[PDB]
Amino acid sequence: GSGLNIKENDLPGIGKKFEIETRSHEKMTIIIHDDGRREIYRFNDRDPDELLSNISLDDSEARQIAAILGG
Amino acid sequence: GLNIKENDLPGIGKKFEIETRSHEKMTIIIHDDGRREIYRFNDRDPDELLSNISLDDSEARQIAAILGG
Repeated sequence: GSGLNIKENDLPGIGKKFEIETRSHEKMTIIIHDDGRREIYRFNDRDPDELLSNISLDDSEARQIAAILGG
Repeated sequence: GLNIKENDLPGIGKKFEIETRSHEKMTIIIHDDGRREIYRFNDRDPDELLSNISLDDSEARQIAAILGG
């Protein structure tokens, strides 16, 4: 329902996957690869089968975007 | 490479336009009241919005924690 929901899954030997549902009921998946790569996926609010957008960031880029996003 | 342009929106907040090394583009608006709005655009078409998301201050900080480790 409401509130922020974050589901974390280990991808053995690969990295970590975070599935996020926001208070606005929007959905995003973040994959953090062991090598540093971050992948963000944005899906249709009501259709998990439809990818709206995706972006790949290296570790340094993800950190800089994080700095902007957070505080 | 990575390019970031920061502008003030007077009386509203701040705007960051970001171009990545993968040549993907995003705009982040940070409102004074704490709202974050994120806009994703077509790499070659600035007038086509791919996706957008609204986060409160709490959410933005949590997601930032995940992204930046």
